[PDB]
Amino acid sequence: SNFLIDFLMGGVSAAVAKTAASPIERVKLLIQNQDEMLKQGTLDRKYAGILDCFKRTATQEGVISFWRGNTANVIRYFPTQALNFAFKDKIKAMFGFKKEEGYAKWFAGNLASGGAAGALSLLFVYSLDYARTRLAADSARQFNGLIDVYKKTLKSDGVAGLYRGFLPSVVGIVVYRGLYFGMYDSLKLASFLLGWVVTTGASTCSYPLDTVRRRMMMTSGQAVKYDGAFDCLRKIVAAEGVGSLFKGCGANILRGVAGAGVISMYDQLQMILFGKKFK
Ligand SMILES: C=C1[C@@H]2CC[C@H]3[C@]4(C)C[C@H](O[C@@H]5O[C@H](CO)[C@@H](OS(=O)(=O)O)[C@H](OS(=O)(=O)O)[C@H]5OC(=O)CC(C)C)CC(C(=O)O)(C(=O)O)[C@H]4CC[C@]3(C2)[C@H]1O
Ligand SMILES: OC[C@H]1O[C@H](O[C@H]2[C@H](O)[C@@H](O)[C@H](OCCCCCC3CCCCC3)O[C@@H]2CO)[C@H](O)[C@@H](O)[C@@H]1O
Repeated sequence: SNFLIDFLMGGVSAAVAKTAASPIERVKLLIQNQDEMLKQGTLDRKYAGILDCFKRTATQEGVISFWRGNTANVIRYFPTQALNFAFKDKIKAMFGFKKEEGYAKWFAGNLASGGAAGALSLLFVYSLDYARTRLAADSARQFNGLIDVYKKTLKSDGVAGLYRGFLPSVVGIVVYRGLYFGMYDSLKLASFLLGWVVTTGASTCSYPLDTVRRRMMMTSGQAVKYDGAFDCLRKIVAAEGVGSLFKGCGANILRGVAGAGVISMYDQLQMILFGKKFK
């Protein structure tokens, strides 16, 4: 039952990190998809910034509201790690490389590997991300829970509603991984600084894809939908300008530092309270 303990405790760790990150995560998602909310009459007025969003959301909805949708984040660990344990090792065997065999080969193989594993994961898991996203962007709240989101979205758009924005998310995974490993190699506390700068750059450069993905998610249950990722992109840029793609980026970076800090702290607390850390 050792594997069970490692599994569940790892899930507790991930749950801690995601729960801590949750409040600033929602602010990012609100600022990012506020035009969609305006379209769906879920928002009364465009936000002025991060502080505005925090203040308004708090005073109007409450404090607990900041952890809305986080349950999806918590229960996401188990199917992902089940898939992670099952196939990630075997997939790496198919595409992986030691740097000595070739840097180009290592890079490309790493891209293909991470992309394929990520896609395989999303094939089972993407719906949870959809639910999280739809629950984050609210306020009579449009949705009343995970199950409500699923049932209603299935009732309106069927299965495709749950998997909307899949391709820009995959492309996003590939791009993000490429930037991450590239920057990681280029420049290699010191560890905290490196991790923060790398993560920040990689996530920032790959952000518009994420925005497209999430706003495509938002169109589920609506009469008007984007005709693919490129169509979405084109319409967003035409209507609101290029900067609109980067809406909520800074809040996401704040989620970054927050998450890194919390996960390091909790790792320390794990070494204190338990013999070994479960990550
Ligand atoms: C278009 C985008 C933007 C760029 C790509 C992704 C991630 C950043 C992509 C990121 O993708 C992660 O990248 C990591 C660094 O390479 C990689 O770690 S590593 O392989 O050990 O090196 C993770 O692989 S895993 O096996 O450990 O789990 C991988 O997560 C996945 O592939 C699982 C999928 C279910 C996502 C995961 C994730 C994260 O913020 O971390 C997450 O799902 O939480 C995404 C957020 C959403 C976007 C943002 C997606 O909307
Ligand atoms: O806040 C007002 C508007 O913000 C966004 O529009 C941005 C666009 O997204 C954005 O692409 C556009 O850019 C124009 C400014 C160009 C910046 C020049 C850079 C030079 C280098 C240093 C940084 C700035 O500015 C618009 C504002 O006039 C939103 O997309 C709009 O919906 C919103 O009405």
